[PDB]
Amino acid sequence: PCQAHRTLDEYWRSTEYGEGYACDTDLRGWYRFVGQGGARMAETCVPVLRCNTAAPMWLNGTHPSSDEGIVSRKACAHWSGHCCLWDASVQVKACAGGYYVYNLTAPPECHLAYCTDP
Amino acid sequence: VSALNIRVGGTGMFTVRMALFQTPSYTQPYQGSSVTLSTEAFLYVGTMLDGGDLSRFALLMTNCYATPSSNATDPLKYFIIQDRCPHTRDSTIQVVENGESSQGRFSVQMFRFAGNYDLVYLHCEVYLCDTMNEKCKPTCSG
Amino acid sequence: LEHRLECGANDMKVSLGKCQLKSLGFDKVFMYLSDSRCSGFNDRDNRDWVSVVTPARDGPCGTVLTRNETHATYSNTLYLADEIIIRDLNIKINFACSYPLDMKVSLKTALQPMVSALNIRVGGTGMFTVRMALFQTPSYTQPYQGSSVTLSTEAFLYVGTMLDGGDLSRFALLMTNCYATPSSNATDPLKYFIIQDRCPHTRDSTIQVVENGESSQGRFSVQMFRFAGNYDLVYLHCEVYLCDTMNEKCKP
Amino acid sequence: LEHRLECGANDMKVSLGKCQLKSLGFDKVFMYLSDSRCSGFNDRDNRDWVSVVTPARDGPCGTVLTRNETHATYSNTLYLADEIIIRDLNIKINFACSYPLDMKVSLKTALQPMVS
Ligand SMILES: *[C@@H]1O[C@H](CO)[C@@H](O[C@@H]2O[C@H](CO)[C@@H](O[C@@H]3O[C@H](CO)[C@@H](O)[C@H](O[C@H]4O[C@H](CO)[C@@H](O)[C@H](O)[C@@H]4O)[C@@H]3O)[C@H](O)[C@H]2NC(C)=O)[C@H](O)[C@H]1NC(C)=O
Ligand SMILES: *[C@@H]1O[C@H](CO)[C@@H](O[C@@H]2O[C@H](CO)[C@@H](O[C@@H]3O[C@H](CO)[C@@H](O)[C@H](O[C@H]4O[C@H](CO)[C@@H](O)[C@H](O)[C@@H]4O)[C@@H]3O)[C@H](O)[C@H]2NC(C)=O)[C@H](O)[C@H]1NC(C)=O
Ligand SMILES: *[C@@H]1O[C@H](CO)[C@@H](O[C@@H]2O[C@H](CO)[C@@H](O)[C@H](O)[C@H]2NC(C)=O)[C@H](O)[C@H]1NC(C)=O
Ligand SMILES: *[C@@H]1O[C@H](CO)[C@@H](O[C@@H]2O[C@H](CO)[C@@H](O)[C@H](O)[C@H]2NC(C)=O)[C@H](O)[C@H]1NC(C)=O
Ligand SMILES: *[C@@H]1O[C@H](CO)[C@@H](O[C@@H]2O[C@H](CO)[C@@H](O)[C@H](O)[C@H]2NC(C)=O)[C@H](O)[C@H]1NC(C)=O
Ligand SMILES: *[C@@H]1O[C@H](CO)[C@@H](O)[C@H](O)[C@H]1NC(C)=O
Repeated sequence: PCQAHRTLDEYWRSTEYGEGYACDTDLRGWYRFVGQGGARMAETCVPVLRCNTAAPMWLNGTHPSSDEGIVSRKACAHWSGHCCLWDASVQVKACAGGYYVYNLTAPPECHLAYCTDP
Repeated sequence: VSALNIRVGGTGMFTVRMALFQTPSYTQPYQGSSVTLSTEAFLYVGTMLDGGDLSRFALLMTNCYATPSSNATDPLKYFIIQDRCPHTRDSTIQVVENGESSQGRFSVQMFRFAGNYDLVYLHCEVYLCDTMNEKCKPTCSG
Repeated sequence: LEHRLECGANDMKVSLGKCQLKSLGFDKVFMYLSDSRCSGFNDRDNRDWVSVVTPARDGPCGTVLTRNETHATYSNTLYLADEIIIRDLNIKINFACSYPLDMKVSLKTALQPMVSALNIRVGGTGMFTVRMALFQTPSYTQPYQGSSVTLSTEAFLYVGTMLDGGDLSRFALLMTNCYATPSSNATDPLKYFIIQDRCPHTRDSTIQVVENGESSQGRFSVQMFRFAGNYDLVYLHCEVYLCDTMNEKCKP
Repeated sequence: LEHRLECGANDMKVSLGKCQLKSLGFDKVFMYLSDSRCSGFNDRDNRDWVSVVTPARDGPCGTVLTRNETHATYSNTLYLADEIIIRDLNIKINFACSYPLDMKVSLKTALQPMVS
């Protein structure tokens, strides 16, 4: 968990990036978002065509604070005008310190990717 | 001592590839067959060289273009890279390394051909150069 | 003797079949390249074969690079011997194969853009040109230019209609019904129909029709007549219809 | 904008004022039919007009034909661009004019018989 994870230093994942086509089907494991992109995922459904993707996704609900353990959340995906139209399963865990980890699964259909709010 | 000389010959093709990169800074390749973009999106493509003798040979793009079909000799061409230099009349065109090393990359804002065309293909033509025999860096100005 | 050289991307392989080298007199094959350490080995692709492998570089095993404007040639020399020391006759296979320096590469993925579009719709209408003509000679081969034509009742009367408009291949000029009226206007009450309801009015035997509704032009022949009363003017008219030559037929 | 379309007896043409499109922002225009070989050209009758000419038939330059029981229509799409590549504001002028199937004809010559 907090010690066994792969970092992602990507500055194009922020909710400010123009538009891309990247889709994350090879994302496997627990990740620690690091860099100018941000440390935590999106908390509200970000508008369409952002995060270097056509249909970005977001973590629905609120992040768990310190000392919460393993939590189950369902990362919704905004597309076509109906926020959270496809669903993916994520497992967030807080960490000792100012950072998080996520169980990043593959979205059901490609041209979906996660964001990080700066 | 007398010698007998048998002379034989042959021909071979180096291997040069093209790939579409899913991210800026050209990090991961694309494993799809058709990609749907918006015209406001940038395009991040590049060429590799797997043939061999990368020490003496530097990959370099003499000319690259786009055609609305798979056919590469199509009369309709938009020269993305014209005569070893990136297009200057289009501001959204930039190259990173052309002839510097064994891999060349460039980026172009996506377009769509005017008329009854709904697809855009890409084709370059590569000219390998010797790193030490001659000077390969293309530096052009208006 | 058979030679097979595969000048691959980075491997230059020279091979000689041992099944023939045995019969050639070499009971044990020594396969030295220009560098004595690039000794040959055994492989089996189509049969038991001996071969050497030299990387396609500048001097990994003695290869020498010769550069031309359009090609790069990699030169080397083989060496054969039935033992370590030769006295009878040296054997050298001066093998070399060149690569090109001008290639073409194509992106293998179709790339489809999307963009917002606006569609302004503009309409209109035109008219197919159909002109009616008078023939004063048989076989329908000579038109009449004058405005006024005076001809006896007994003599026949030949009238032709021809479609001048485009798309002649797709459209055949049908002739719904013709009539003759003693006035320029087509609204006149008393009329003399020549062809009634797509087929000729046959109550008068002096009427005959040729090539009606089959080509771009139709025609008919009808005897001259005098309207009852003090009507010395006969202005005949007709209206035509167009058929789709494949969906239906215009033969009545 | 302005689009004058005259549906002639044999062929149809769509014309656009050069001054109007120059003011609209197109220095040089590319008029493309359903097939790009019907590129627009220049012709002047009362002002500068850039125009396209298409035969009024089924297929000579992509003109679709769909005839119903009473009229027959010849529909072709038009494309306009200030360059070879469109990058924003793709423009399509969907033009079509229909011809009637029922027409009236009459001789222009006065006839005069006589009976003894
Ligand atoms: C720079 O160097 C390149 C690489 O060598 C060179 O290309 C060579 O051109 C020569 C001249 O034509 C070719 O020489 C061969 O010589 C004999 C006849 O003299 C034949 O073996 C060849 O003809 C055959 O060519 C084909 C076989 O590959 C077949 O069509 C057929 O069998 C012909 O008979 C040929 O003439 C030599 O083969 C090529 N090298 C290749 C093709 O790899 C180039 O010309 C040089 N440029 C200069 C000097 O400006
Ligand atoms: C067979 O197909 C033909 C050709 O498509 C069709 O004739 C069309 O009829 C419709 C319905 O009347 C017309 O549609 C137009 O639609 C809008 C309004 O909805 C207007 O542009 C038109 O009204 C105009 O009418 C006059 C035209 O100048 C003017 O008074 C004025 O501009 C009005 O706005 C019109 O309603 C269409 O234009 C015609 N096509 C013509 C006239 O060429 C026909 O009805 C079909 N027959 C069938 C289905 O049985
Ligand atoms: C995130 O957490 C889950 C739950 O611990 C990990 O394992 C999955 O557990 C469910 C429930 O039994 C299984 O159905 C899944 O098959 C498990 N996943 C795999 C890949 O086997 C899950 O792996 C974690 N995800 C990441 C991306 O690390
Ligand atoms: C690629 O495009 C050309 C042009 O459309 C195709 O047709 C050839 O056109 C050239 C002139 O451009 C003629 O000289 C040739 O005779 C045409 N035929 C051939 C077979 O070359 C050409 O066929 C297309 N190639 C492929 C592989 O589809
Ligand atoms: C052509 O002339 C006639 C005769 O003056 C005009 O009026 C028609 O007259 C006939 C015979 O009485 C009637 O059957 C028609 O109904 C009349 N048509 C009308 C009133 O519209 C006729 O209008 C003239 N036609 C034209 C096109 O001018
Ligand atoms: C995810 O959380 C959002 C934000 O409160 C909520 O609207 C949505 O219903 C949640 N998703 C599901 C599947 O309940």
